[PDB]
Order: sequence, then structure tokens, then C-alpha cells
Amino acid sequence: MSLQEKLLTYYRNRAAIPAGEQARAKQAAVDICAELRSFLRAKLPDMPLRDMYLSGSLYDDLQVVTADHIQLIVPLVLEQNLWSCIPGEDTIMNVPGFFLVRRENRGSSYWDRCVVGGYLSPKTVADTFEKVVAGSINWPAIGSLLDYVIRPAPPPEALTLEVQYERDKHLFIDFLPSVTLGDTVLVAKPHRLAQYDNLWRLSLRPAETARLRALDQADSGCRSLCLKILKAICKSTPALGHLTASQLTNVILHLAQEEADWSPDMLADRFLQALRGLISYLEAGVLPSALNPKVNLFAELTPEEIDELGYTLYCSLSEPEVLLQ
Ligand SMILES: Nc1ncnc2c1ncn2[C@@H]1O[C@H](COP(=O)(O)OP(=O)(O)O)[C@@H](O)[C@H]1O
Repeated sequence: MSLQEKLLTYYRNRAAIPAGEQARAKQAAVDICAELRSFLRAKLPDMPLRDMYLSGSLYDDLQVVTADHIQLIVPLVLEQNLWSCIPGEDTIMNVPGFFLVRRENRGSSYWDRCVVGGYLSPKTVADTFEKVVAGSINWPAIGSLLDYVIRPAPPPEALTLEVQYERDKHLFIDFLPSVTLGDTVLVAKPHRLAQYDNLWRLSLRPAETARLRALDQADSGCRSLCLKILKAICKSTPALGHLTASQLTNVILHLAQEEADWSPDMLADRFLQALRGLISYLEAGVLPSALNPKVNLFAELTPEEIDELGYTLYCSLSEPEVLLQ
């Protein structure tokens, strides 16, 4: 067996989600999203929100192995002249890709109630919606027309709803509060290290995945397929699960800037280059976002975690087949 064959087999038998399970899980999310729009509009009339919408690999057909999770973005409405955002590189935290949202001027904002010390706290905003999720046990049977049962998730996932749809099938939808100031999009997705957990996170995923799609659509290439394999590999072990979709996506994107030919027969070649690149970034302790180079996507990892990942992947260019096992 060529590495090529083993890669395609692994994708087919391990990475890929059955088209049925995949489409069905997506439709569950779509259905619930539409329901939560109507209901929460009446359940929280005072709260300045845009329409909520779905986001994540399940929505993008980049989810792997099993289809069980998706984000529901909750867009806060902010009066643009009552708030400004401060990029981390200009703060004392000095963390690019993470923002402060500072309260400004006069006026009143509904969201003043989540401001502490003159800043809109992502955690305080998150707590407003932990309340909403916990309150879901008071709601009527939403989606009961399409035989869905919505339940707050088992602790400690205080922002997650559990949706059971027939039968013994569950989809986990977490609320992801978001703010848009000018053209900067931020989400309350805590920095992995707690010190930075009250900084807002710059939303990079939509632009990352759009770039990935556009590149593959231009030439029917295999960038997405190679990515999905990596994502499923990194879901295989505890060690490798410290690697993220975003990190792997940007590994691919960087490699795409160097390699134009992503024909399906080049998959094994690209997979090794991807591993190679991944090892270099880990060696350097730096993986810059392809779309915003100022942002090091490895900056939520401790240097030891980074060294251990490097160790975990040390023999991968010469025993790659081992990752598929
Ligand atoms: N619009 C968005 N902006 C920023 N982050 C997002 C957005 N949608 C989802 N995310 C985040 O991206 C991560 C999931 O990325 P994803 O590609 O779904 O990886 P996986 O398939 O491994 O779950 C989650 O931590 C989630 O909070």
C-alpha cells in the first residue's frame, strides 16, 4: 500500500461522516436555530440582538468522525459610538488576536450591565447567557412539532443545549456571543489560559474557511480533504487534541501559498509537507495566521505543551502511516 491508499482508506473509514448522519445533524441545527430565533425574540425582548446564526465545521462540511456539535452565534447589537475595541497588541496583555472592548462617552446601553471597570467583559456576557441556557427548563417544548427535545447540557458546559432527535441521536449547540465593532468581529471564546480569559477573541474562522473553499473550488483540489484527515488524526489521541482546526487549517493555507498543485494524486505528498510544516511551526513555537500574520495561533499553548507536541510528532515524516492507525 502507498501512503496515498492508506490516506484515502483512513478518510473513507475514519474521517468521513456518512452523508446521511451529516445532513441530518445539520438539519437538526437549522431547525433549532429557526426555533430559537422566534422564541428568544419574545423571551428576551429587552436584549439588543441580531438574528442568531449557525457556525462551525458541521455547517461547513469540515466536521469529522461524527456529527454532534455546532455553534450558535449570538450577535450583540452595540451602538458603535458607545464602544471601541482595543487590539491586544496595544494593550498591556499584549496578545494579538484578542481584544478589549472599552465603554465610551455618554448614552445608555442595555449592555452596560455587563460592563465592569469600564470594559465589556466577555465572561460577564457569557454569564448572561448561562442564565438563559439554565432557564431553558422553564421553556415550552420548542421544536416539538419536529420531535426535537431541547435540554441544557450536562455540566460544566453551561452554554450548551442538548438536542435529541430520533433516535438516541444528540447534537450539541453552544451559544457563542459575538460583537462587531467597525469591521472587527469578536467572540466570547475564552483564551485558553485564564489570565487572558477576559479578552474577546478575534473571529478568524469565517475568513479562514472561505479561503480554503475558494482555493479548492478553483482547481477541484484536495486541501479540504487533507485537512479533514489531520483533524481526525488529532482527534485520535489526547496529545494531538491540543491541536485545533484553526491551527491545522492555517498549516494547510500556508502550504497552499507554496504549492499550487493539489491534484488528488498529490495528496500523500501534501500530507507529508503538512506534517513537515507543522513540525517546523512547533519547533519555532510560532504558527502565524495566514490571514492575519500578527496572530500566533500557538500562543494559547504553553511552551511545554508545544515541546511535547513536537515530541509526539517527532517521527512523522518517516513513520507517517502510524498516525492513521
Ligand atoms: N464565527 C466564528 N468565529 C470565531 N470562532 C468560531 C466561529 N464559529 C465557531 N468558532 C469556534 O471555532 C472552534 C471550532 O472550529 P471547527 O472548525 O468547528 O473545529 P472542529 O471541527 O474541530 O470542532 C470552536 O472553538 C468555536 O468556538
